[PDB]
Amino acid sequence: GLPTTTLPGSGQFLTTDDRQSPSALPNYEPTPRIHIPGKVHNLLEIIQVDTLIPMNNTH
Amino acid sequence: GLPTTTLPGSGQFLTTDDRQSPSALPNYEPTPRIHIPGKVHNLLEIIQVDTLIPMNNTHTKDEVNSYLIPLNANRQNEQVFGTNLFIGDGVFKTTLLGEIVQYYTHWSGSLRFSLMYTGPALSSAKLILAYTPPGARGPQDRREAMLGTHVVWDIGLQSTIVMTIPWTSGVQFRYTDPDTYTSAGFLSCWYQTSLILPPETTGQVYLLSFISACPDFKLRLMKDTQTISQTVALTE
Amino acid sequence: GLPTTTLPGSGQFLTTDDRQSPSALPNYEPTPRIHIPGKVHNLLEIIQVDTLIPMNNTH
Amino acid sequence: GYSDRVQQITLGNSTITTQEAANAVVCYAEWPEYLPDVDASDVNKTSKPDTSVCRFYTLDSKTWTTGSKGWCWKLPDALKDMGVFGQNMFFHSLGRSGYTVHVQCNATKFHSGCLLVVVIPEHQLASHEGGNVSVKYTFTHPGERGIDLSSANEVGGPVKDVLYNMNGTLLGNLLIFPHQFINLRTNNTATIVIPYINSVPIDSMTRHNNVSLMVIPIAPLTVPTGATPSLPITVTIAPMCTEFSGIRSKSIVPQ
Amino acid sequence: INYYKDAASTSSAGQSLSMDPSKFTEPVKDLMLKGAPALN
Amino acid sequence: INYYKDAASTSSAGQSLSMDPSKFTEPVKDLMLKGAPALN
Amino acid sequence: INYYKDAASTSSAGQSLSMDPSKFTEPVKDLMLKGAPALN
Amino acid sequence: TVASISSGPKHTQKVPILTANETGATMPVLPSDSIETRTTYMHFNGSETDVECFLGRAACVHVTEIQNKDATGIDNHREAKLFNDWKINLSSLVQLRKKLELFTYVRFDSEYTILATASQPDSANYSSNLVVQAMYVPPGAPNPKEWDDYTWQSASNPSVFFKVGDTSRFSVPYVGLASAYNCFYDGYSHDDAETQYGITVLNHMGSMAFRIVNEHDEHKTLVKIRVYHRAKHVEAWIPRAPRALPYTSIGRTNYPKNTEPVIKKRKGDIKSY
Amino acid sequence: TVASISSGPKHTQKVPILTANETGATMPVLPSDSIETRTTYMHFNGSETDVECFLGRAACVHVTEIQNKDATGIDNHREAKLFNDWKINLSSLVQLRKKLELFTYVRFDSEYTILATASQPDSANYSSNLVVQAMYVPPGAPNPKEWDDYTWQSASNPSVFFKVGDTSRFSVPYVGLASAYNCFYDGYSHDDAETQYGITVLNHMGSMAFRIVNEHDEHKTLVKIRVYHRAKHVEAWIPRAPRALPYTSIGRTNYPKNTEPVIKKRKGDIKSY
Amino acid sequence: TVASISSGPKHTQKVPILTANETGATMPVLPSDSIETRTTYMHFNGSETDVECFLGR
Ligand SMILES: Cc1cc(CCCCCOc2ccc(C3=NCCO3)cc2)on1
Ligand SMILES: Cc1cc(CCCCCOc2ccc(C3=NCCO3)cc2)on1
Repeated sequence: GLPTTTLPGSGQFLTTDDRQSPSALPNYEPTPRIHIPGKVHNLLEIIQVDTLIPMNNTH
Repeated sequence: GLPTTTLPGSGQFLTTDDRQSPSALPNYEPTPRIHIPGKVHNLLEIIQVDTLIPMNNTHTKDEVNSYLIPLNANRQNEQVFGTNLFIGDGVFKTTLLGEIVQYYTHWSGSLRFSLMYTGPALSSAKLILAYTPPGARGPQDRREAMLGTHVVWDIGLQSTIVMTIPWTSGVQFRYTDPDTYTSAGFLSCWYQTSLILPPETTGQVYLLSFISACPDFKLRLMKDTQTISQTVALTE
Repeated sequence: GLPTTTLPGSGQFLTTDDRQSPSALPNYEPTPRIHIPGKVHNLLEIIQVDTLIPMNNTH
Repeated sequence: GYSDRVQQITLGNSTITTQEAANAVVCYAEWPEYLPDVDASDVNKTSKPDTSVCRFYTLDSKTWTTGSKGWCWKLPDALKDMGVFGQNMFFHSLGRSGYTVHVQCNATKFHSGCLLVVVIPEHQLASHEGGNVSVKYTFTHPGERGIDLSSANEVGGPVKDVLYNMNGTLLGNLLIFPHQFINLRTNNTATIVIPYINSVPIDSMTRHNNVSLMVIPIAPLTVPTGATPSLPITVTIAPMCTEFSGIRSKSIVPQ
Repeated sequence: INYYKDAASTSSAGQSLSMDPSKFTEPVKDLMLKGAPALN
Repeated sequence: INYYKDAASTSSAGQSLSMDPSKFTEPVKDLMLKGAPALN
Repeated sequence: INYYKDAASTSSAGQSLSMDPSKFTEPVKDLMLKGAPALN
Repeated sequence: TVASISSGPKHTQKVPILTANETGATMPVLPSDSIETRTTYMHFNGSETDVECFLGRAACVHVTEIQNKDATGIDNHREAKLFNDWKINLSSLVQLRKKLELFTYVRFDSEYTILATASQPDSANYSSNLVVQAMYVPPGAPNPKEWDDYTWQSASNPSVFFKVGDTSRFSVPYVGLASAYNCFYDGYSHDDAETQYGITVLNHMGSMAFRIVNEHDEHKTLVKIRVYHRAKHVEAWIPRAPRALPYTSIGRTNYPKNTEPVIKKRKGDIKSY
Repeated sequence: TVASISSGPKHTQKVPILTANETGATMPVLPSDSIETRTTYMHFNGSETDVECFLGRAACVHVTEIQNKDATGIDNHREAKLFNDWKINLSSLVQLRKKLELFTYVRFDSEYTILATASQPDSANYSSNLVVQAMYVPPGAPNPKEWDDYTWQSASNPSVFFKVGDTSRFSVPYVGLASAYNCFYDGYSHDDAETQYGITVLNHMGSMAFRIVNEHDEHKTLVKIRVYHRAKHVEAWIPRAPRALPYTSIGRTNYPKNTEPVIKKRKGDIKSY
Repeated sequence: TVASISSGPKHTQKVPILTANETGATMPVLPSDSIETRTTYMHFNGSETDVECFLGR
């Protein structure tokens, strides 16, 4: 038995933390990926495509 | 004392997790293993053995007779049997294949459907078996049936014919519990010419039919079977 | 602070488990061992010595 | 000119010839062999009567008729009275054996009918009473007579319902067990070689049967017109690699 | 890392990755080749 | 250190650091050079 | 790994794997050979 | 990395700012093509706009509720919330939904966190300590009928037991049947004349079922379950226009009638600032 | 790995699709023996169908119950559920049972999880905190008679103490007397004319006994014990036909009389789709 | 480790089964001194009978 101390924050759930978890479906094999045109990696990729501005807002 | 933090999920019991535990019987020595023929390693090993399909489901109480598909002498053009291919339900459901498929949520792969003929040796017959891939209705006459996957079977010395339902699918997995989007087709069988009995012989002859999975087959995402339930715990 | 998760069984006391514990008497020095004839290591050593059977149980 | 079709099995002082076989099955792809030391527990040297016990015993014949439901024999029970095999059986504390089973049924090219011949390791039967009624000893030790699945329920006996294999499983799935069909149109015999299958290296031959052989008509017998409506079925079985151990006084068993 | 001394206390075993259906699908004494006649 | 056997159980992935807007911003068949006339 | 300083605090000991019944089963002064007569 | 290079006066025949938008391209014009700039560096990587980051935080996807009470004489446990279920889906709560539907196909593993808290709205001597048993019931599995059916044995179906007030957490691999989940599907399950249209046909992933393991105490206890979902290992294809109108249904694109103008009207002219 | 190879038209004397099923073999026929195929790969290993995986998740194997109450004047603790036991066995609850009986002999280590929750069905000021002490009582050990006997000293018998609401977990090596556990046994314990038939004779593994360590408070507290069992290090021999009819007893194969047809009757002809 | 060695018929002047218990010894006689045995291995170490194990729970 190794001695430990727990710190403030133990047991909290922070929606933004990133840790490991047990898989509920041990050993399951996902469907293979096939190729699909159009993959997005960054939202910065798409905000460089121009779109129309409803400038004439007066309606 | 090393500082720690516990995460969400601490103390939970997940029936599917796999960790170490203390042994209650420290130092105990199990009985030696001896050799026993028959070891199974994968359920995929056993679903390749074929078993009989109660195709003739039309009875009213379970009987040996629902395994027998009858054949009539001298009929021409007509249809011997029909079934959809929901392997998790209907005729398939009690077969070993059907029975295992039901422990999993998704299946993919080819099926092997064979028919063994049992009529007198001096008789003869030519049958057509047809697989209709998803998208069309169960065929209504041989003309319709013969335009899809089919095998003309010539009854001979070689007693069985093995038809394969090759995996025809957009989506790479189907549901074992019957689902539309995911549906697999129909299987029908018709006289190609007709059964002919020798003299001094009479009546119906029967075909036995089996189902097993090709080596192609995949099953995934285990779950509980609708095939067994209970209302109170059993006792001795 | 290192992230941990506790499993089912935490806090249980199993009379058969074998782990480390803090010594209540830090630094104490036990009496030296001297030699004593007769040490037993296995119960298998002693069940090979024969003893009498009350076979005539009829009293 | 060898065919899968003709075969000869010579075992001891007895030989079988079939001119219309359909290959032969060897359970789980293993052939009977003696008990290796590495697997041994009892310290006794065993007795291997060899050719006096490893020969072919032909049990009494059955009659397949249009109403037959199927028959069931248990091993080593069925042989409990055959020659020196049987004596050895009652006289040693433990014994072990594999078998060659040869089921015979010939007809003509006008008959139809198809039997399933299957070997089930550890076939624990069910009581027809339900609940937790047991199946008495005598009932599961029919001897050479075997059990006739078309006989009536008896008290303390097993259930004899064929669509359920005498245990709550469906006839259709018996095909997962080593088996072979006899289809009058193809076949006239079935042969299965059974290796010794148990969770212990050697066991008692009287309190535990380790396989049931089952012959079940599946496509009903259909004879040519004005033929006699029945065929006999004969079962011949030969112990192979038999070993007996722990000799003594000679067991006395119920009934 | 096993934290415990006994083998029973270790986690689940790891995939056989054995797989050989022939003891169940082809227990015939004389070998059958696909394509050759079943009964000669 | 992964403590678990399955890949789904690992933490979040790490930045694509891929980034190539041209499939979205310039899907034209004949290449356009900035500075050269749009329509020739 | 011992986490503690004192020896008493370590876990159970490990199997003697010593085993010698002769101090108990054959404490005779003149050695007896099995097969030779007990009393000469 | 430079964010802007240094550039000076220009008097050319080479005009990068005149283009033809009819072509469908967005020409990569920069400040330095039309004013004189000075060098500046980016100092930034675009880390927090990665799709893994964008879809990778836990979002509340479902709130349900079950109660612990005497089931004696209840003819319909499901109906008494003696246990309840949830027809798994990720489109019911609409904050996370707008984020996912920025893409057409999406592929990811899920990490679920389940928080359970108890309420005792009417007179109790105390707060009891209940254990919840949420279990996954996939399509074609014996749906449970009472709060203590054989179903709950869950011998082949993953189930987690945790305490009310605590949280349970586990992660499920990408269970889609295809290569990606369809965020949209302009199809049917077959060519019938009246079959539903959308994804609901596609994305039918079975349901999740919760219950309290405890028998009943003298008072009644309300337990409210909140399921959170975090995408990990994200892959997204084909960006689409963001959702403008409100949502009405799980799985259809339908918007409400007599909705309100979504573009803010100017208070003034086109010319107004 | 290829799932299908490419294969084209055939006009041969070599027919792989004609066989003789009477032989007992299932000939390994493939799609490419009878249609023209294209290459495709498996992309799959068959991981989740390994028997270790199939039998390796926890299943509920037993639910019992004990209560904490004043034993004053109780003539039969066992009978008041002052403590209770369990005649260990794995065949009492039938979800896990059908799974195991797909095999004839099975060998594995067991991992037990025991969840205990408390109920206070009638008026209590509070919820007390009870410690359970489940202890293993093997065959030929002083069975306990009162809830506080010398037996509970358990000086040589493994016992675990945990709190109600919590879970206890430990793992026991394969304790079978033979090389495997018999899932079936067509024998008797000896050749008597009336001795029981089955496995119950074979699989008699002694019982497990639970009690609360706490003395009594003023109210009564019901504690319900659920035992979960997970097989680890699995080895299975000789596959058998799956169970079709319902079960009636621990350890016998017996099915109920006037049971219902287990094969679904067609709504239509043999010819129906 | 062998639990029993193989041993066959004996007709000797060397009798390991006759002893004098008055001496206080327990002579180490085995099955193979008086019946015909076959080889078998122990498959066991005597781990759980160690005194550390016996007094260690
Ligand atoms: C699009 C889209 C994506 C998703 C999410 C799919 C998640 C797969 C199935 O989800 C679960 C949920 C819960 C459990 C569970 N097992 C034990 C307890 O909860 C398992 C899988 O839903 N729609
Ligand atoms: C077939 C078959 C297989 C099994 C399971 C056998 C398990 C061995 C004995 O089980 C236990 C159970 C509990 C404990 C225990 N020790 C301290 C607390 O619980 C020890 C062994 O039962 N039938």
